[PDB]
Amino acid sequence: TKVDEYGAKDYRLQMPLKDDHTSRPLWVAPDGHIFLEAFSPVYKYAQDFLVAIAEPVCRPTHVHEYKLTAYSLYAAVSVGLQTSDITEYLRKLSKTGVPDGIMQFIKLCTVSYGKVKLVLKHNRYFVESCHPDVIQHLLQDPVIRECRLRQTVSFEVKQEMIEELQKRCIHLEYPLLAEYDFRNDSVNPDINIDLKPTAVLRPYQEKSLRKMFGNGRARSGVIVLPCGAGKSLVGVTAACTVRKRCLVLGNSAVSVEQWKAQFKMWSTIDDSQICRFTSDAKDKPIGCSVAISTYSMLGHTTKRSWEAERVMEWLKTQEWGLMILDEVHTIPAKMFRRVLTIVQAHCKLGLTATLVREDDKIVDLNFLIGPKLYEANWMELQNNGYIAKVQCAEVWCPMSPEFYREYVAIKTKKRILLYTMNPNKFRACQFLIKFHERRNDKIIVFADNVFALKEYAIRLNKPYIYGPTSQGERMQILQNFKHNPKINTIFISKVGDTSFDLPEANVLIQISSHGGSRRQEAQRLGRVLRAKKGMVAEEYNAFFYSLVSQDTQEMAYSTKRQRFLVDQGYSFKVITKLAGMEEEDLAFSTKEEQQQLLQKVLAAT
Amino acid sequence: NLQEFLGGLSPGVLDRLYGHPATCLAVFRELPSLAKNWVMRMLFLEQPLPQAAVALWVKKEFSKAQEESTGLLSGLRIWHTQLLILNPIFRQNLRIALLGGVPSLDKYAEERWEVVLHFMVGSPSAAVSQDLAQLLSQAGLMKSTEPGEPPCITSAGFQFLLLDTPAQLWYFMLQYLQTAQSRGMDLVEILSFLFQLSFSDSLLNFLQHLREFGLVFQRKRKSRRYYPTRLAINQPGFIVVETNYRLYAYTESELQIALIALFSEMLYRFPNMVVAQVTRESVQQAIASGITAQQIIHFLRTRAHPVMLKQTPVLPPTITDQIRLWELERDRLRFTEGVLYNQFLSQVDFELLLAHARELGVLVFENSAKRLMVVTPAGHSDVKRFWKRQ
Amino acid sequence: LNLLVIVVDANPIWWGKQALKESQFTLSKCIDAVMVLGNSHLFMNRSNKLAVIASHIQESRFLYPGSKDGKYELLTSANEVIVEEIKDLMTKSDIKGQHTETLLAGSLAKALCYIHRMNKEVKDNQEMKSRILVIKAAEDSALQYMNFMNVIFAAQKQNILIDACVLDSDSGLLQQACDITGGLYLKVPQMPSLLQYLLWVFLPDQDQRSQLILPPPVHVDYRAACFCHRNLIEIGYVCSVCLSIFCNFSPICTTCETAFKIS
Amino acid sequence: AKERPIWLRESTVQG
DNA sequence: CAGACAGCGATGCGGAAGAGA
DNA sequence: TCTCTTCCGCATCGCTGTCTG
Ligand SMILES: [Zn+2]
Ligand SMILES: [Zn+2]
Repeated sequence: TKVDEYGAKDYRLQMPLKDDHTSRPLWVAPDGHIFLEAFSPVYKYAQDFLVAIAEPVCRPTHVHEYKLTAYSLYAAVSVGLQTSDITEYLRKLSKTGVPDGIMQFIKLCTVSYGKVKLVLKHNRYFVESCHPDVIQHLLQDPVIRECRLRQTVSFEVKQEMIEELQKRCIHLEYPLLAEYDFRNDSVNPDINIDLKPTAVLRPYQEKSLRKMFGNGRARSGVIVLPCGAGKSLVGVTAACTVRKRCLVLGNSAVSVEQWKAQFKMWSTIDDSQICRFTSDAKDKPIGCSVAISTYSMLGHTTKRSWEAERVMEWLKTQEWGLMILDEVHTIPAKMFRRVLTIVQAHCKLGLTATLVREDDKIVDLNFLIGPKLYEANWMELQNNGYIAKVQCAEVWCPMSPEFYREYVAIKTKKRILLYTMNPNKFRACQFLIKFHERRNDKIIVFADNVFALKEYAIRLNKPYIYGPTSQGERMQILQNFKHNPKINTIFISKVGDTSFDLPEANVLIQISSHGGSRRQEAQRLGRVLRAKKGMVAEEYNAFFYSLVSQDTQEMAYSTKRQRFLVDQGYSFKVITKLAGMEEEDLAFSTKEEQQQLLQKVLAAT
Repeated sequence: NLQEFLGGLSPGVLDRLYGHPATCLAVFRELPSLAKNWVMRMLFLEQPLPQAAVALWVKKEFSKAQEESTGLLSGLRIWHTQLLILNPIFRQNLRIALLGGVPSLDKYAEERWEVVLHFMVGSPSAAVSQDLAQLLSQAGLMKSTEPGEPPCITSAGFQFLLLDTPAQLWYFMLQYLQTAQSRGMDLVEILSFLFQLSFSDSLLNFLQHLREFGLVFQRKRKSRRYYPTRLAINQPGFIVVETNYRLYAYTESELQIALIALFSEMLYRFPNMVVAQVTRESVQQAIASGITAQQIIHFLRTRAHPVMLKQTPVLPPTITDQIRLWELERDRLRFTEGVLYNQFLSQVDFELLLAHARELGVLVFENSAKRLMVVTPAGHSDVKRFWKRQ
Repeated sequence: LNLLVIVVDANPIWWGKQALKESQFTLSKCIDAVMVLGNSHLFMNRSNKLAVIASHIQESRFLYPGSKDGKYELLTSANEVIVEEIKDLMTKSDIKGQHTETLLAGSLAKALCYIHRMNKEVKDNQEMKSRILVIKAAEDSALQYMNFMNVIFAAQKQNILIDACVLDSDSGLLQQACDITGGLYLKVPQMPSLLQYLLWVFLPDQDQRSQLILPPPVHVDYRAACFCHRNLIEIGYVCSVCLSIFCNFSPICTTCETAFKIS
Repeated sequence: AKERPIWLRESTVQG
């Protein structure tokens, strides 16, 4: 609240300093931001404690950055951490005390939890609460009565209005409890699903699962994990532990296919007990319990097919023990978020790898599903070898003179097709691919602009893939890339970042970018994170290039596009010039060649 | 360096400067490797010796060390060819110099210097001294232009600010000596005192200024005896740098925070720590004032917390690379005053003028293909005079 | 830095003979020359430090662990401490006719450990290149060969240069000592002009000794002799126990008493 | 073998 | 600035035409 | 004759862009 002569807020008169400050490696700002030391001998103990109560926002190598909020604190109580259980240790760990504002905030957040509990039974949602006083003063707003369908006091609530009420209670200072007591539940018989000994659970995976299962009752929340970290395995394990009906929801045809393979590979459950509620193909969804479906079909808004209609009615009627939603970052979408209310589930676990977006709808994920249970440390995984180390880089490609003139001259937005297609980046990518091609490194180019992607591919006569590409040709190209030594590069369009199972690649060039989308960058980055059989963290075998054009709008997006990655700890190095580019022969080595491309670019319209 | 200072002096002042007590000794330590040895050898000799002997007294290998040493001392004029006997005054004085004839202080020096820097920056609370302010103003690192308003800080002031204390102080005293002559203070008398430290009206005023900079402290109500501080004769780092342009400095002295704020945005200030971010806005702001990326990297490097000393390089490459790039963008458009030519009837005259400009150095850039060149306004008169002369 | 140690051989039997002879050179001047060399040495750099050791038939005592004339304070302490200490040692001394040869091996022995003591305390940041400027002034003793050889080897392993400066006599042992450790060996024949030598030959340190012209080393006669006679012998018959050079084949070497088996 | 490229090993910025 | 509509590039779904037993 | 497989036609989302207030 107090501002120094500079921008920083003043806290000299706010909180004191512990005499043994050096022993205590923890800081506590009044705003809730916390700065831990990654060099302290007791760093690990602090890391576990802070992660339990706070959600990371920046975890560079030396000094991590944690901020706590109401959602973060509620999760701590769910795992059994009381206000004194956390504040006492926080004061002990704090090297500068705890400001009263945080103290009262912690007290208010912890006490305002568990008073209101939401339980669904017999397809009816009852807002149970041991304390009756909470309900008495909770019915002041008229929305509650109209929302409601027309000790331990409970009342049934309308199915459709659950989401509206859930967000209302969050700002009402009375969060709802979504814990599932699968251990004590006889209404829905347990499913015959078991985890085979073959599956191996990594220490972070166990910790993420442990945080989800704070007590005998499973907690509904979001577990963010890298795609190469094996987030699919964790989802399977959670379903196996619940031992009740689970409805995994994908986002595309590829997503549903992989999940079924993951279930069979890691779960002993029989093949016949798994169904694919997919329009393209089905396996008698009503017949068995464990099902894999997609947001589009379940949330499909237009006319429903007769066969789908029966399945949809069957899904609505039944009650699901678990509702795994992979790629939760798309949930707050209008159609996608409707699926939450359409189906009934006790705890709706959420998995993903890039929990970031521009529109401030990510915060809704806290109430749409639950608090962010776990968010693995990408840097720590790199040290442990679970994830391939990446030498993130940003190759600056100076714009050719003529190209800039039209780019600056025109105030229209043809520039997206212009600065994405310039000779220097073309030579840069052409040179960059050539260097990696002779190094036996697998390349995965990317480009939002299909027009640029096709032009780059034909000139480099490489197997470019994109949306309307035939499925058969899509598989044929991938198989050659994985197997054929003669080919070690595939030019994938945006479809690559959506969902796929691609072979591990040593490098990932990105000539163009869709825009300032932290999702796409992290989505595309996860492709090379696939750990190799016998690599090492320090070898930096995996690389990532995000080619950009200097003095162009592309730079603004690139800096705005790397915010999420740097927060994890990745350092994006800049490369003004590439050694050996001049000696190596490359296309567009003469003014005429650039002129024809510019004319074609201008003729694009 | 001190060698540069003594090098630019006349023979007349040099021997006078070679006072008996110390100067013959202080200038001796300066002698890097070999001149020391040669000085002692010809210290008891009253007979000059031929120049050939000195040349052949160093083996063929490392012969360069001989030439640089002889050239260095010839400027110092310790000997004369006399045809290489040493100066009798220096010989006598040196022979007289060779068998012939605390914890609180450093804190005071640390504190006194710190307050001076506080005044140097726009610190509302600082020590007031009219003599000190004007001295810095005429030192070339400050300009007021308005006695009523406190003086501001020039471009050179910021560069001086980010320098390390030894280089910062040494340069500061260097200007004092140059300005001492301008104000009329004898250079020799004041200079000799500095050497005597490492072992009149002007002296009292000179000592008063030294006492003001924190180098000395009488401690006895300005008595004749003085106890020089450590800085008179001539530490762990604290800043922690992340990979996301975030600085965590364990600074309690407001000076360090003020220095960091010059090229970064401050976010939080804890009792024993402060959080700052190195964003484009701050760095270019510092570059605009006059700083260059080298000082910031050096300043961050020198004040490097021990935690990041283990990693090599100490400063992460991205932070260093980003800082260098930000300054480069500022000077993408290099402005240089000049005068253009047009309508060259013949290239021979243009070539002849080009040769004339090259000889005089007036030319700044030339274009043979377009038959044109650019000349600075200073050389514009010279070429214009040449054109008139035909 | 460099830690110089000057081992002055002040033998009253020999030096006093000069006083009786009333020669131009005297011990007082010798001390002054060494005093100057020490002062000049420390003159070279602040980090440089020195010491001094005196030799007597009985023992060796260290001569070294304001500006009244306008002098440098530190060197003034050196001037006073040595002058006071040297006179005390010379003025007070017992008489023992049996033992009159100058003692040098023990004098060096104190130095070698002294450098080691300094070498331990000094900060590891700065490297110390020690040296010993032995200044002999009298003939050596035969009985001291064994002890003197050991200290010389100790210097070699410990990397200390023994810069001998014998005068008025060429002690074959000392010149043998300096050669092992690579120290220079200068035999000044003009005692009055001794000091000009030190500031030119000895004073320059090992760092600059190589890149400098100095008098060539003297040939060393690594003679060997049987214990029968002490005469030069080119073929020696040593045993596996005594390791003693002997004259001719014998049934059993006396110093061994071993049961040698013929063959 | 399998050594990192020059433009990644060291800064390519002209400084 | 700001709210509504729309473009380019991706996805899903549901209604109608070729080989093959 | 089914049957599968495959191909148009709707609808949706990410992110940005345009347009008049
Ligand atoms: Zn014999
Ligand atoms: Zn024997």
